[PDB]
Amino acid sequence: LPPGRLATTEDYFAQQAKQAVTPDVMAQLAYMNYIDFISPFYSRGCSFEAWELKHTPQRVIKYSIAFYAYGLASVALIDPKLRALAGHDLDIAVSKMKCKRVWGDWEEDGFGTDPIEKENIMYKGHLNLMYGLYQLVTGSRRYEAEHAHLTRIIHDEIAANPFAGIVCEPDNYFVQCNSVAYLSLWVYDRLHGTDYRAATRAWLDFIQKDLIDPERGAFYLSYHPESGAVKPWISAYTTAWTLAMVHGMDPAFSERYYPRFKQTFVEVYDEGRKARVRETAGTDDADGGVGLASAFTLLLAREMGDQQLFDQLLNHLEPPAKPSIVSASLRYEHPGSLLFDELLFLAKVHAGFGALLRMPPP
Amino acid sequence: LPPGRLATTEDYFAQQAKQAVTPDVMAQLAYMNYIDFISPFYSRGCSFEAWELKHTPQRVIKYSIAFYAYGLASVALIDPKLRALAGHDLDIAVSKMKCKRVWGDWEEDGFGTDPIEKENIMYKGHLNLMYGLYQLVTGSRRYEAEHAHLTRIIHDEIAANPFAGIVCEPDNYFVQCNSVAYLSLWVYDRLHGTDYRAATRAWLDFIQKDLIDPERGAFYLSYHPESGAVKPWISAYTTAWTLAMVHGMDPAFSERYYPRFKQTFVEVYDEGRKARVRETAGTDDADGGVGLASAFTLLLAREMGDQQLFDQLLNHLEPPAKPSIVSASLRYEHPGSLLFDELLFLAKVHAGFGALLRMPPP
Amino acid sequence: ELPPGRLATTEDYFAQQAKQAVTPDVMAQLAYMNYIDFISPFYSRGCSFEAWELKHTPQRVIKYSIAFYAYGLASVALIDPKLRALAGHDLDIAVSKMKCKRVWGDWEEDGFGTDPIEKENIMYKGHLNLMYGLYQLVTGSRRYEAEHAHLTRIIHDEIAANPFAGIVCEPDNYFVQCNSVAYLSLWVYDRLHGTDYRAATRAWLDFIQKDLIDPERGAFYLSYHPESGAVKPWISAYTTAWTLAMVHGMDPAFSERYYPRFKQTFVEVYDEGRKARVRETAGTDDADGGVGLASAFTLLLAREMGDQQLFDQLLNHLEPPAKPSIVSASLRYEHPGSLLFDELLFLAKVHAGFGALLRMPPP
Amino acid sequence: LPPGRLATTEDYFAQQAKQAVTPDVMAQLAYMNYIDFISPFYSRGCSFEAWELKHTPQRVIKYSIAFYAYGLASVALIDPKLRALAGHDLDIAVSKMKCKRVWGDWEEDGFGTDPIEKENIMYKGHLNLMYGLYQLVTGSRRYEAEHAHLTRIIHDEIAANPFAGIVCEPDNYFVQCNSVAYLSLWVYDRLHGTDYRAATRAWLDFIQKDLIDPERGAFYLSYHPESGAVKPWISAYTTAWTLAMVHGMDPAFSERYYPRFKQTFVEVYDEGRKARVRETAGTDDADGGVGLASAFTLLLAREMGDQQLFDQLLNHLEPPAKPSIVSASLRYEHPGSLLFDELLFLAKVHAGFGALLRMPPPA
Amino acid sequence: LPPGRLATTEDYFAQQAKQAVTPDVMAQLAYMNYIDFISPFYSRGCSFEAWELKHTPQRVIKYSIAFYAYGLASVALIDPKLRALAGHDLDIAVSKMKCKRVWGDWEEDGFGTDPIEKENIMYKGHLNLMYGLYQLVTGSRRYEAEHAHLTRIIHDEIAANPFAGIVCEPDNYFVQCNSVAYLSLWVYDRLHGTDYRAATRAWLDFIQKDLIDPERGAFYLSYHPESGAVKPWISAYTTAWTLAMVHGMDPAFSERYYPRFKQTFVEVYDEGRKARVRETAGTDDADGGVGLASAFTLLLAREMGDQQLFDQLLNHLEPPAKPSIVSASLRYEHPGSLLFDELLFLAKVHAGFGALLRMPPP
Ligand SMILES: [Cl-]
Ligand SMILES: [Cl-]
Ligand SMILES: [Cl-]
Ligand SMILES: [Cl-]
Ligand SMILES: [Cl-]
Ligand SMILES: [Cl-]
Ligand SMILES: [K+]
Ligand SMILES: [K+]
Ligand SMILES: [K+]
Ligand SMILES: [K+]
Repeated sequence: LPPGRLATTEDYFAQQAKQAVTPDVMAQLAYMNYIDFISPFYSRGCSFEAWELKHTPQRVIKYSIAFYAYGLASVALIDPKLRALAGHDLDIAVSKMKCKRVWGDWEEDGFGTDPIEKENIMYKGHLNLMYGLYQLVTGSRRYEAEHAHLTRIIHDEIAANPFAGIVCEPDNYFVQCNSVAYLSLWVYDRLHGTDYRAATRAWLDFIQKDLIDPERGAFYLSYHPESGAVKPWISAYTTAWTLAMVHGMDPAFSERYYPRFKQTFVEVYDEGRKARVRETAGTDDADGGVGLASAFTLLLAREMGDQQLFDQLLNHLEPPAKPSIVSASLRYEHPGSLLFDELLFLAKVHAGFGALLRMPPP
Repeated sequence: LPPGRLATTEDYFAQQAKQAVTPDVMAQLAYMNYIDFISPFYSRGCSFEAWELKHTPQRVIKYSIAFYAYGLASVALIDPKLRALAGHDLDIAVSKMKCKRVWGDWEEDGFGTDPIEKENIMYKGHLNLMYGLYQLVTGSRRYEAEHAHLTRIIHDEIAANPFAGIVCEPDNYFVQCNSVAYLSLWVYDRLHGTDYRAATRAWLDFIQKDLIDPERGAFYLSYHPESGAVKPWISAYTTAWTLAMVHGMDPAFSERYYPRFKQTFVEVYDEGRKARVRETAGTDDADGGVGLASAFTLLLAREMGDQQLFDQLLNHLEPPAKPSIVSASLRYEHPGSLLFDELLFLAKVHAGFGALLRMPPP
Repeated sequence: ELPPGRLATTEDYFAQQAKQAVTPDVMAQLAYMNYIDFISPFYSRGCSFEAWELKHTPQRVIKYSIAFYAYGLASVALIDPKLRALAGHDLDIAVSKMKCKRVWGDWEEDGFGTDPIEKENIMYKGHLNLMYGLYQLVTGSRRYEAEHAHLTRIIHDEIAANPFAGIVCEPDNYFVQCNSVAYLSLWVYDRLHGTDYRAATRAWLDFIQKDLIDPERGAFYLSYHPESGAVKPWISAYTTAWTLAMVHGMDPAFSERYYPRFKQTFVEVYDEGRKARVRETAGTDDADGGVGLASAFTLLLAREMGDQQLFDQLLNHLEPPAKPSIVSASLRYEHPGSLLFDELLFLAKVHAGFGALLRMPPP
Repeated sequence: LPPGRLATTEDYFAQQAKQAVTPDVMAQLAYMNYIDFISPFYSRGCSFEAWELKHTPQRVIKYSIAFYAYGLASVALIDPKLRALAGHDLDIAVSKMKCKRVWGDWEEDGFGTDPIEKENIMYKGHLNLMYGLYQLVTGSRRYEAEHAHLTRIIHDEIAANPFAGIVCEPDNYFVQCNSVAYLSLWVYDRLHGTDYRAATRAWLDFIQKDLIDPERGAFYLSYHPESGAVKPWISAYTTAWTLAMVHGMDPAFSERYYPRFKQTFVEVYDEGRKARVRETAGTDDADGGVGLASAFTLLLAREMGDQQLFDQLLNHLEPPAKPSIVSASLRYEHPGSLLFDELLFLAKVHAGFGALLRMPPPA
Repeated sequence: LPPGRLATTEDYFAQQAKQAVTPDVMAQLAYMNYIDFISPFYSRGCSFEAWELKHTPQRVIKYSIAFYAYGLASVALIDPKLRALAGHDLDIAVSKMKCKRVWGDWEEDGFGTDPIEKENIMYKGHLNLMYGLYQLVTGSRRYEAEHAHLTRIIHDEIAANPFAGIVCEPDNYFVQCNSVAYLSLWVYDRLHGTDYRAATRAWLDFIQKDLIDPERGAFYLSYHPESGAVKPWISAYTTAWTLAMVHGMDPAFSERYYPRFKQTFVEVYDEGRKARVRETAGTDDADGGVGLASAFTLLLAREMGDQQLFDQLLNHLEPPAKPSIVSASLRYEHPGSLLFDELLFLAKVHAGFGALLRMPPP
């Protein structure tokens, strides 16, 4: 047990086998659920005090809710005794996800008054996946009508575009946001025996043709269909996220690029005990850009079963954040980045997006 | 004596026998009533400067008023010469309780424009108990029509639910919020010879199934009837509050669990002189969560006639709060928690909820 | 002899009316009130309150601040005939500002209604009514005559229709000091018009001497609450000082009776007789608790009762720590000790007695 | 050349004879005109960044613009090569003067939504005078209709009032504000051959009646028609401003009171090297009240051709304000008062209000 | 390589031959493009977080956007592999340029609700050049309709005025703002084969006879048609900007005045290694007024092929601003003026306004 760590990497990877979350993961669930009014998963309502206290920028809240929801789905898998709870939290996640505080930047930016009609795939992709994960966990048909509507919007929009996928802001295409949307199609198919996921092959072909540097195993920052532009910089956090979720749809894809990605962005240090991730090429700096390179790589390492890298990244990320457990509840005194406890939570419990996809009934 | 205590425990428990409140209680009543414009009970108006000066969060104001009200009800029982004053203050309590500042979080959260028509038992439970306590204290029929209306709302909603009781926010069930509502049914019955309280039996049975840990004498945090989830943490403040209220309706219920509760949560320290209460299991930390576990156990100790625990808790709670009496009015320089002077006032004077329920007329 | 931080002697203040001249520091207070464009409190009839913002007056207190200036001004007019025109001008501005929504708006914000004079709210409309009258008394102007008569009718009818003697402030809140202002306003109206609205005063003085006063301690209780019959069980010095002072203008024997009991209950002489402090309530040693105005209003009461020794003692307590200075012939205080500080010190230095204001010569 | 001074007094008084402004006056025109967006005369639009930067209070902006305008009118008279610039700036001045940022205090105070209809001579007096000076300087008829409209309003209001002149705020009469309005009438007559200025004799008679203290040669602060009150304090800045403008209409008037004014208010110090001005009587403090006594006396000294007092006042005002010229543009590090660079500019170029009236016609 | 410099002047002037931008220019494009939400060219929405982080005053945003855009047009000409990206960024520039946050000052100042209808050539001149440069780079007709509408407005307004050109604020005439407008006509003619540029000769004759001091090679500050007033100060930033753009339309004109301009305003110092520019005559102070003399003279030196002055100016401007490259992205610790990174960016890549006019079709 490394100094400033709460549990061993072995303990995290063993949770499914044990059918029990680690104590610190339980304490994170306590943070998420325990205290009236200010815990993030206290209420269905449009109250965002937990995110206010964390100083989460408005635009980041949707992702915060999304990654919490994904971690919750894995908890449901790990411990049957917490599955009812995880499902309750997922219900709340979907409710909050639909509040105007969360999706409102779309309207404020001038893009329209409806966040799902088109193009907000950074938002509606996550929402569609959450609809799905909720139903897999709980078997409830509470959101089935909305799930169907949103899934058709997504499929149709994919089908109509000359490129494979959907944009975020108009004329902005992000490979990582698309992989949420496609993953959500796989989940809808599992629930209903449909074949929306058929679109995935063209998408995987497309992103491999111009959006990736195959040699370095890294995706370019973004693509912009009307100009044809592919932004010249490769992005680690973008690649880590995308490979993690693609791994749940096409494992050979991610297994192909994963060791090249590591070669390109990952800096092991401190005699092998720790690792840092560079955000782009031509630099020595770790976690530039949005600062999420190391955290998303922590999730990718978990998805790929790479326990050594996971242990290395966590040894870098968690200790300076200064974790403590007070009254059986987890706090970080110095969160190192945006989405910090969210991504650390997700990575600690992540069962694989492939496993989430094929979740047992009840 | 101890140091920073204002009166002995024997003195607080003797108030009803002596038909006189202690001087620190009178000094608390002065804080509540004395200074123009800024004392809590200055006018029926929708002005909350007293609460602004205390930095009371908006969501907590409804509870502050309610617990002031319950304490004033006992004051009425203790000293006949103060019963008119207590009744006046209860009249102001009810009026302020109905101000949008107090219940407006229900509408801001997106739950509805009307705070009593469905759910929201956290608010309308207290309001209905207050309607009844005002009438018991004063004999006045000023709110009788509103009282009948809300009592029937609560009665109908109980009858209509598959689970025993009523939710607060949609799909959030709390045992302590329900105990207020049921107790309000008993008060209505006492005033009108009705039998709304018959529903209590089913409620007491229900909360003793999945909502309690019978051996530890501790309730779980909450229940969520849509998903069936019971949140896996036991909660001291929740249990102390619930047992205190239930003791006025089914004393054997509370008498049965009270010693186990103490075993579970209460830490005696300083060679028997003091006591502090853990909020949940699996920690050594006292007063986590909302931080009210000791303050509510103080009220419970009073309700159960446990003078030893009362004394121990007050020695923990009151001295670090640095009480002073300036111009015959009580102030605490460092309130240790939310609802601090409200809960200490209430505990000091509390005659027992059964006694309040059987209050003789004016 | 002039105490160490004082601006003028007590003898000088009590002599002003005799010499027909305000003291220099009273004149400098009037400069503060009138001199500097835009920010002086009596600069214009407009609904600007920058003077009060610069003083950090809380909103609910502005009406009282305006009212107590007005009462001081009425005495300046009685003291110095050359300043009577000025005094009347400031009273004109006081009435105008009194009617601005910034001043009475708390009534609507507390949910009590959109019209501040229609019913109740005697804490506001009592003062307004007295000010209407003092204005016409001082100036002879009939500018506010129509609304003066209208409000006097409101107050008269409200008193007639209430089971208890008087009128509430907030609904179900009855305050003896606020009522004293309203009744006095009826005396002023009668002085102006020869009428007999003041006839209700007898029943009121009988009422408040029942459950509202502790006759032995010469002190009023905090408040009365008619729907429950409650009388708050604390006696209040500022309440009593203010009430006795204004009642002395209508029934001087009432205040003669309770004044020495009041002093025994509340007043603490200290510093070898040189100073005095006023305790706000019973059962405490602490001075000026509660609203913090006990000493300030007793200062007014001492003036009204001609008690120069007590006046001198309180002013020695109140004025020096506040550090008065005169800059460019205008008075400032560096550390005002309480709300309404320069208002009440001004009023007490010029106060001619409410009875004498009633007998003010015509023009 | 004293330290902290930019040019000699001789240099300022010689500008007109030499047909050129001094270099510091040019540097001041640069501050006024040079920098995109933030210079005060950059744009005709309703932008007030320059005044925000100087922390000009909203109520004072109208006087700032106006005093700039009066100085620009003298620049036109001093230097024919700057007359086009001067006129362009005066165009902008009139245009900004009409923005709601500038006159809106009239509506906020609750005095009405139209700032020229009645009263408010503090605002529309300067506006009318500016309309006039703009047209004297440029010959442009851009504002003729508005100018004629306002001039009739002002004329009809004077004709209708019992007192000679027009109030500012309701029931507030100020002589200095009236002096601008009357001067604006002289300018209108000079442009149009009319005789609106005929009302000046009645006005000069009236202000000499109860508004002035003959011995001290000083006006009282203000007059209030309703109560008849005349505020009992004399004001230096009020007198300086008024005597300067009246000197343009009736020089014997200002000549009669000027030496009296100086004995009352002006303190020469530093062995005759400096002077400063007291704001009211019975104080030794200089520049109390609004703090403009010295700055306006500087203008008065110029108007009266009193080079010695001008030099003394400027030695008092300019050095501690730390003038520097950076990139050919004037800045003061520590302006000692409101309207500081406006009033120093105006005093440094002022050709006399009488000379402004007799301006040679436009091409 | 001088101390504090990122690249040699040789390197900047060689970019077009190498068909590659220097690494620091690429790091500037990263600042403009890389980080989600906060980079200035992230999306075409009406969000200006980038400029809020820079504390760009509102009135200055439009020139920021315009000078970025001109910079991007030269990137497109320099590096074919970056032309698609340059096109995408220009699309975003035009989009944000039309946002009310950018032109709104026109309405707030009381000048009207329509920012292009009449006057305001300071805004719509830049907009019109940007329309054309966008279409030159991309070939897209996305804005062609509004380009034609605005070009006609400018054309009709020039034809209707007694003086040659168009005012900014009513009655305010600026030679630099007019120069942008005339250049925009040349760009429109290149795209459509029209002859709008014919009005240029009358403009050049007029500004040369009336608004320039031929001896000093310097334009006066501004002209005011109604009063006939010409502000009596000459302005370096005004002149540097105007000669730079005129050089794209009439190279002989600017060549005539350029050596005189430098004589008047440019101070060489530090043994010929640095230079700084006085904003006006009769002073020794450099960069007074708007503080842009040196930065615009840097652009002008680039336009005129003057590598010596370019190097001297850049040695003055860049080192005290303390450039650094973090995570392959350029940041200045201490920008010495408004529009700082925009104008250094533009000067470093600027291929000449004449070269832009002759841009190959893609
Ligand atoms: Cl946390
Ligand atoms: Cl105690
Ligand atoms: Cl308290
Ligand atoms: Cl004061
Ligand atoms: Cl300045
Ligand atoms: Cl930068
Ligand atoms: K609760
Ligand atoms: K009161
Ligand atoms: K004035
Ligand atoms: K410009």
